[PDB]
Amino acid sequence: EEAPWPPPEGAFVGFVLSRKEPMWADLLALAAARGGRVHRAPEPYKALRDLKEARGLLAKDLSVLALREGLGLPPGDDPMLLAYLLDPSNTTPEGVARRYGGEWTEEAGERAALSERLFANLWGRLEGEERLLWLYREVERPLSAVLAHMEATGVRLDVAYLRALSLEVAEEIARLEAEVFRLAGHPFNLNSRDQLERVLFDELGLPAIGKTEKTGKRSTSAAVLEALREAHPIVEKILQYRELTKLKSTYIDPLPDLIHPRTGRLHTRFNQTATATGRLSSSDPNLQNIPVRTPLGQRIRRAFIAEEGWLLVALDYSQIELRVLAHLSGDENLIRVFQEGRDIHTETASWMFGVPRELMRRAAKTINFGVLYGMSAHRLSQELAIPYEEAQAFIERYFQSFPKVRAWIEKTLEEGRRRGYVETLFGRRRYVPDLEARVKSVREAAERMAFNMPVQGTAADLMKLAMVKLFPRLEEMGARMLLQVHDELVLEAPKERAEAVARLAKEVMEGVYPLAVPLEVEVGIGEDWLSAKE
DNA sequence: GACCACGGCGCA
DNA sequence: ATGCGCCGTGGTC
Ligand SMILES: Nc1ncnc2c1ncn2[C@H]1CC[C@@H](COP(=O)(O)OP(=O)(O)OP(=O)(O)O)O1
Ligand SMILES: [Mg+2]
Ligand code: NA
Ligand code: NA
Ligand code: NA
Ligand code: NA
Repeated sequence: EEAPWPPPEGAFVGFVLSRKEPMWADLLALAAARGGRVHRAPEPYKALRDLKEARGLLAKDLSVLALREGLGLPPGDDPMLLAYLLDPSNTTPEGVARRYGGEWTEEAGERAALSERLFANLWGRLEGEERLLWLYREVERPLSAVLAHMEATGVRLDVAYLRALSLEVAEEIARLEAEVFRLAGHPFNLNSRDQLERVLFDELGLPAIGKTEKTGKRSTSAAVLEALREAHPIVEKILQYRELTKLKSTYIDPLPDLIHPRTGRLHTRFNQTATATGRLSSSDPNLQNIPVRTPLGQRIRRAFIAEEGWLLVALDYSQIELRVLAHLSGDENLIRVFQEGRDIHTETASWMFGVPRELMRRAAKTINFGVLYGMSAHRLSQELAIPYEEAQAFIERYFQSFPKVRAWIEKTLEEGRRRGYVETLFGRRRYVPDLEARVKSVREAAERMAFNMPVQGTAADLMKLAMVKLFPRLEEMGARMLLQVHDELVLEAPKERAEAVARLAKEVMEGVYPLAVPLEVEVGIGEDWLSAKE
């Protein structure tokens, strides 16, 4: 079925890259398949100009590359998106191909023919599934195009700043290390958890708290060291060393080396079919886990800056998962809190009775989260420095204040056992087979994954939809969408329009989809990521 | 050179 | 006793 290039319109494209990252890859081959007929392009780059849309497996990748080359080529249909909506465990072409009667190879033609077959088989599986079809048409397909532009745009990084920070951090690392060696009486590789384990529990007299999952080594995790804070002066220094070496090795050092030559900016990949809940993920580099919670983290956030003459706009959905929970469960007390414009964490702790709003909120905050994950009392203790007794109680009072949440959890599990899957507000599905496992530990783990999904997944849907609606508006205002961090959006705007952009973006996000409770958005504007988050 | 399992930890 | 992706160590091929 070999015909000369070019191919008819609407043909499924197949491409081969020298590496997985579209912004860094050489385009090795380009082929298209239509009516079982395969066309292979003599010169991939030149041939790119003939396409008016990228339709096929991993379409966003080819689109990102086209944008890199100055071509306005939009991603279209992608069988990966259909498969992922059918079952979120469909995360790769290799896995998908197998499951649905194909073979993911390394040739552009075969890949183009794989795309065709796969789209047929998957689309047919989606007839009658009108809610998934809605997700595909109204969210995932348009979203892929938005993500393609975010990836091609990238974000500006202050390299000189990071270079200087690295040298300072290094100095502090050496001092902590030297001190650790002093307390240990001898040098050793502090980055080796095995060597550290012997030092702490064999050479020093320190008690071993917990063991590691796979190999049963005496754990040296932060949880363990924290609980060992005042059993010996050395552990305190090890925690500081760990924080500093984590951020230096993971962010401070690698990021400056990843700046693209043409753009002078940092380009991440927004993976659209990689999670079980419907969230995006970010990789190569991951810009969804840039530090922020510690002073040194905040200093790292400062490295992310606006282009000169522009500003960063950062928008954050307040407590979106709790709000989704209020809607899903219908809990009146919970809904009331939000509709009255109250702050749940300050309200939730108010039910340490006798205080409308005086007491630490980070406890009520720790609790609310613990509810989302199925956290047990024993965990609240370590995560609150509170005796096991006062933890188990804190949890019971919660389900008294918010009864319908428990009812919703129970109902979600029961339905999940029935149908074999649970679903988001919009109908996104996750299959959770182990709900009927006969080992309690396995069964209950499955239950936590099961009831968390509708909460995490609805919040993901709301944000995705918000991005879809917001993107066209930004273009008209001459603004850029840069990053998404699950419940946050980071935009780039010309200094003069930043304020106007902030108003608009905020409103679009808050109105994305009216629920039983309002969606509130914190918005900030600044020269860098740190100052943009108020 | 590439890849692996593990423990560990950054963010939502 | 939620969801990700990346790091160094210790290791194979
Ligand atoms: N330590 C932690 N453990 C688990 N999940 C966490 C977490 N920190 C954040 N998350 C996830 C779970 C939900 C989300 C919470 O985001 P915020 O941290 O900003 O807390 P918010 O609800 O906004 O309270 P406010 O900011 O008003 O004090 O991030
Ligand atoms: Mg917040
Ligand atoms: Na499955
Ligand atoms: Na990509
Ligand atoms: Na997955
Ligand atoms: Na990688």
